[PDB]
Amino acid sequence: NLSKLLTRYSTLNTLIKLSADPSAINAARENLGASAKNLIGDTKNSPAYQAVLLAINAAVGFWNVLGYATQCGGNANGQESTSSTTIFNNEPGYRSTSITCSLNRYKPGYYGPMSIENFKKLNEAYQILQTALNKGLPALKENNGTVSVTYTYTCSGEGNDNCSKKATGVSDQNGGTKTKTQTIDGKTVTTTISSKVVDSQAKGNTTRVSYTEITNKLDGVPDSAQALLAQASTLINTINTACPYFSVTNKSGGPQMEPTRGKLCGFTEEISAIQKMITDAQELVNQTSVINEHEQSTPVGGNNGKPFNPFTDASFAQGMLANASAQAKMLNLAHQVGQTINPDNLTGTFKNFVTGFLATCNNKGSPPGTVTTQTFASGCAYVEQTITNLNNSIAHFGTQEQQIQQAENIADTLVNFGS
Amino acid sequence: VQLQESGGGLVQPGGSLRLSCAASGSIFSGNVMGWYRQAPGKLREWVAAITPQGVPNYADSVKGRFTISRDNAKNMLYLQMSSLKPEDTALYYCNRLPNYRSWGQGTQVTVSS
Ligand SMILES: CC(=O)N[C@H]1[C@H](O[C@H]2[C@@H](O)[C@@H](CO)O[C@@H](O[C@H]3[C@H](O)[C@@H](O)[C@H](O)O[C@@H]3CO)[C@@H]2O)O[C@H](CO)[C@@H](O[C@@H]2O[C@@H](C)[C@@H](O)[C@@H](O)[C@@H]2O)[C@@H]1O[C@@H]1O[C@H](CO)[C@H](O)[C@H](O[C@H]2O[C@H](CO)[C@H](O)[C@H](O)[C@H]2O)[C@H]1O[C@@H]1O[C@@H](C)[C@@H](O)[C@@H](O)[C@@H]1O
Repeated sequence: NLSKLLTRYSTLNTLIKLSADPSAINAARENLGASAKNLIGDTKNSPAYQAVLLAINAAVGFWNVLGYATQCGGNANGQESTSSTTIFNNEPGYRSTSITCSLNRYKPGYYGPMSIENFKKLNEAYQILQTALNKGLPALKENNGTVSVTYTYTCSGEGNDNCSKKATGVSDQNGGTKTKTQTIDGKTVTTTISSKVVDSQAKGNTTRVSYTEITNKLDGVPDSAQALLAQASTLINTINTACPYFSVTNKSGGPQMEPTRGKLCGFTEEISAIQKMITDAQELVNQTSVINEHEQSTPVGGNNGKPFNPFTDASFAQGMLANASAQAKMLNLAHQVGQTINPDNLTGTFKNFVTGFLATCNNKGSPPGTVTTQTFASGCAYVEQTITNLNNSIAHFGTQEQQIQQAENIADTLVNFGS
Repeated sequence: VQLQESGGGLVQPGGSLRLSCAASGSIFSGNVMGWYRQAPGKLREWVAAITPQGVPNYADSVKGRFTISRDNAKNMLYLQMSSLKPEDTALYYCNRLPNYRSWGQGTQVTVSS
């Protein structure tokens, strides 16, 4: 019997009274619209935005911590090389803004060097992420944003084929150029590749040897969240799949890395975590289309100016519910991203890694995405700050979270009544 | 997976009350925590929140009169209430933000002369 319910569960009687009242239902739908703007239209104040940013920053930070220590080398086919030096610029190397892949004779592979094929993949994703972070991520609702990205590497050494026609696509290795246009998203992305040779005795050449320099200029690269998360996923998965050898320089006094030698995928807890964050951020961003597809802006009420009937006049409810559920699901995944990496709940060597390296910068802060001779061995990706801002944004989403729950309960009541 | 509020009672307008909430570590550690209230005839409304780093924020209806605080050593959450009015009469609940989906029993506060 129902009177006997509405004693023991008083807030349910209130819920039913609201579910039969168009003005209360409309008030809930106006709240959904506003909380959706907070989630997908804002940046500083959006928990969703901060959780995306955090997931990206952790991937980038992971590499800033470990890239300098990671061996890479060999030739273009994944093959060993007898004497090849390949230097990638704007990367966090030891006491340098470049990383040098100069490990010969050893076969690239697991617990060996990272092939240059993989390093190219990793590097491209890294340059893109660092350029986007630097300009600032757009709000989640903005997808038609793009960014331009430029990056360079150099090949020296006898027999080094990492800058050749086959590796590059450029017919002429000296002064040549190639344009191609793959389409990431349903978006076109123009890539201009260009090559120049610099002889040993050419003027203004520090390195006493002669080299080829490849420049990549990518235009119209998607800077949306879905796009950038795919880049972070590529970065962390490339690392995890190549699983190259690394060894670190443990600085005097310092914070201390363990293990000192080993293989990059040996950081299982740290990589799992980052992969998890990216996965949860991707599911979170996917809720955006559910929210857009179910606008709550049209007022509801009876028809033929007769009283509202929650049993028949309520077909909007499925969509209201789907929307509210989406917003709620966003907020929970955002929280869950934060809890994956937040050191308050981490333990043992995964905690040392985050508190002593990942959530740390050694640059003299400098803006997001800048790479300096001191970047190595620290995250330099605003991780402590992003965690703090994610928490602040959630704390300031108190009201909206409750409004979403009420909207979901009104809708859910109406979906029930209609059957 | 446990939330226990206490400290509620019947007070006069102008009164003070300190509510307490004993949260488990799961819920409390590294999490934003907050207070809520559910008044006669209404659904549950958010009242205040506080980040792990101790930064507090408040609903307009209580700002300037209520203070929220947290003891990280003992997983405790506190709400100091001042200048109570009849309108503050309600069941008060703590939870984390976003909410763990089982609520404590809550603690009744009644402001009245
Ligand atoms: C190995 C190399 O770099 N050779 C290039 C040559 O460098 C020597 C000269 O500068 C020479 C001056 O007399 O000095 C030598 O270094 C000296 C110092 O100068 C000295 O002071 C110091 O103490 O001692 C060292 C070492 O003993 C330099 O090593 O310079 C040539 C002129 O710039 C250059 O040839 C030119 O550039 C190339 C790209 C091409 O356009 C030519 O037509 C052009 O003349 C030499 O570069 C190599 O040229 C050879 C000869 O044709 C090939 O083209 C080669 O590339 C192909 O073959 C290899 C296999 O061995 C790969 O399979 C690759 O895919 C093919 O494309 C090319 O080497 C490549 O390009 C150079 C610039 C560099 O990036 C290498 O890493 C590449 O392998």
